[PDB]
Amino acid sequence: PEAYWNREQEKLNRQYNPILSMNISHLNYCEPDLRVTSVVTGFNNLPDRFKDFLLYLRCRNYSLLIDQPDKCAKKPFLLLAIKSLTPHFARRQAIRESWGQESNAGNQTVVRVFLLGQTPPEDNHPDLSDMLKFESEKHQDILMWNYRDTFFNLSLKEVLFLRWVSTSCPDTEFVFKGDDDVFVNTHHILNYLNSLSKTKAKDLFIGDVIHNAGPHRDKKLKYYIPEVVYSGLYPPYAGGGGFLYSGHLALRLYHITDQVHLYPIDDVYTGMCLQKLGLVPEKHKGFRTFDIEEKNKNNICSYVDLMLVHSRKPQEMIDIWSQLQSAHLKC
Ligand SMILES: *[C@@H]1O[C@H](CO)[C@@H](O[C@@H]2O[C@H](CO)[C@@H](O[C@@H]3O[C@H](CO[C@H]4O[C@H](CO)[C@@H](O)[C@H](O)[C@@H]4O)[C@@H](O)[C@H](O[C@H]4O[C@H](CO)[C@@H](O)[C@H](O)[C@@H]4O)[C@@H]3O)[C@H](O)[C@H]2NC(C)=O)[C@H](O)[C@H]1NC(C)=O
Ligand SMILES: CC(=O)N[C@H]1[C@@H](OP(=O)(O)OP(=O)(O)OC[C@H]2O[C@@H](n3ccc(=O)[nH]c3=O)[C@H](O)[C@@H]2O)O[C@H](CO)[C@@H](O)[C@@H]1O
Ligand SMILES: *[C@@H]1O[C@H](CO)[C@@H](O)[C@H](O)[C@H]1NC(C)=O
Ligand SMILES: [Cl-]
Ligand SMILES: [Mg+2]
Ligand SMILES: [Mg+2]
Repeated sequence: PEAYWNREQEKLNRQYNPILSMNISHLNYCEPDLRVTSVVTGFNNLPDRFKDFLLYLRCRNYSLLIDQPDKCAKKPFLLLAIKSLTPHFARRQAIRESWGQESNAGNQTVVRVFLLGQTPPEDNHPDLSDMLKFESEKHQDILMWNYRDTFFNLSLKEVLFLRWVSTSCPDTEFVFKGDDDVFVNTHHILNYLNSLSKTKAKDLFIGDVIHNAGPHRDKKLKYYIPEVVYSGLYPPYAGGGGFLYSGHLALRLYHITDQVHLYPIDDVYTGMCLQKLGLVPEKHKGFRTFDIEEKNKNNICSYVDLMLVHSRKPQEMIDIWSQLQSAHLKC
């Protein structure tokens, strides 16, 4: 293949599969990979996010600057992992007070971590480090790694989080991973998990699954991908707004990430890893990555049988959660 990602991924396959038989690491090489500037046609005219992505593609051994090593001291039933950016204090606090509160009903432990990278001064971010330290010491739910938190590094956020699950939470029965702008019906998720056989729970992966998609080639769009970078269709994948999977599958996914090069779209990368495990993510009608109908937004009963809705402001999560607590008396 002439697209760079497909070509490098093909070399990874030959390295991990002897059946294809007939030098720098791809995991901890953290100097700029200068070979790309001549191998990728038109490299110097690509947007800077693609330049950074290609140059540092082969580095993924980043360290935890803020950890919660005992977050899973009690074996969790459901681990909530929410991707967030440093300045999103209102979003995280609204999630703590509403659908992301830690609980222990029925001795089914629900624990919560927020997943952050760094917002460094070199990239003109305001210094909010003291506020973040304050928030971490009070709420103890912040995991932070030492890489530039950007959209094109979100698949790195996924791999580093899966590494944390494998080292610090390998016994969690289920994992929900989602965004910090979605409302999640945590009560409905728990009822769904308790209705699953152990056979079905073992390789659980459900979400708003997209089939037969491909890279957008419109340079003006958010998910634009040049043809010199990737070619062909995307594997099936759940919309990143939120998906639900078992801890057992989380450990298998982490192991397989070594065999898949990082990709600028994080939920596509998780689909590539599922495909390499021989699994297909399962569409579930309760995942509304594109919101619900206008008139239904006002009726709390529209939320009783949903898993999540995208998107919702901090104030809206709290209002929906509060009304939802008495929805069994009204719907
Ligand atoms: C995902 O997250 C990772 C981890 O944070 C990011 O990786 C970092 O990327 C930055 C670039 O954004 C890297 O910083 C750059 O390093 C270049 C190479 O530095 C080496 O080589 C020079 C020259 O030999 C040495 O001087 C240097 O000490 C290193 O040995 C620098 O050349 C860059 O300089 C830039 O900034 C200066 C101003 O400070 C300008 O004047 C320059 O012209 C130039 O623009 C820059 O410092 C950094 O090394 C990466 N870190 C790691 C750990 O890999 C990814 O970028 C990020 N990916 C995405 C897509 O966001
Ligand atoms: C509903 C839905 O399908 N959302 C997906 C969409 O994001 P979307 O288009 O919804 O854009 P958002 O601003 O909501 O960001 C998505 C999520 O990633 C977090 N975030 C964003 C930027 C960043 O640098 N670091 C960070 O952690 C946000 O806090 C947020 O939780 O495309 C992203 C990939 O590009 C996916 O990861 C998102 O799951
Ligand atoms: C990753 O490991 C390599 C090899 O030991 C090392 O040179 C590099 O500095 C590491 N990267 C980070 C971000 O620690
Ligand atoms: Cl916010
Ligand atoms: Mg650059
Ligand atoms: Mg969003």
